Amino acid sequence: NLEEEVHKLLWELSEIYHHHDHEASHEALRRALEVLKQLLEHNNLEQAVTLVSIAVHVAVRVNDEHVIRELRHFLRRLLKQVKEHNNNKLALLVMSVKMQLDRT
Amino acid sequence: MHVAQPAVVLASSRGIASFVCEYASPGKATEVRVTVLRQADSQVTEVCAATYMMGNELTFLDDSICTGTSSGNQVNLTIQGLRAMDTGLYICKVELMYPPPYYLGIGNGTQIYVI
Repeated sequence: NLEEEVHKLLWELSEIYHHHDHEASHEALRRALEVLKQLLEHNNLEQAVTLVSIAVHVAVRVNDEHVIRELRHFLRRLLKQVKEHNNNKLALLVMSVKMQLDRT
Repeated sequence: MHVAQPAVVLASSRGIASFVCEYASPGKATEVRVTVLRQADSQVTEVCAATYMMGNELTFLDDSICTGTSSGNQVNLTIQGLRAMDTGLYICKVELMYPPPYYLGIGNGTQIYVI
């Protein structure tokens, strides 16, 4: 049940962020990528915007260039889909995540 | 998560705008990160960002342009040094970082007008 997978990751990534935890991040980030990947395919953007947001926070601090690069690509697809539904809030939401990700 | 802010705000004769941004904090959270984005016209920039503990003053990263105070589930942000060019929609993004889980909420934005 994807909806729960996000629910666990939003808990886990928050504990990782606060706990500055470098290698719990690695596997949690990899799970996040795929959960985010599944959320894109099924057009569930509100989970995708929340999940990617905190995931980017963990990615930058831990400095996983692989995850950052993968997140650079997902953020671009995510933005595109959001624009096509004309959801300005979600676009502002995605772009602010893009800004911190784009150059840190 | 719902975030509320005034529809329109006018900068004083000395471009200092003040507006309150209220977030429906699930119960009570500890680490809150507030980000102010400016949208004008289709251009999106990050005006300021601060991580603060729910009831304290706001420790800003830029430590410029923006000052803020927090009281419960709401924060009063004060932006200085505004010129007419800086007129635009100032939107509040609020994140609950700790304790888990993470939450995210965006307002619909405050139209600030500078003379």
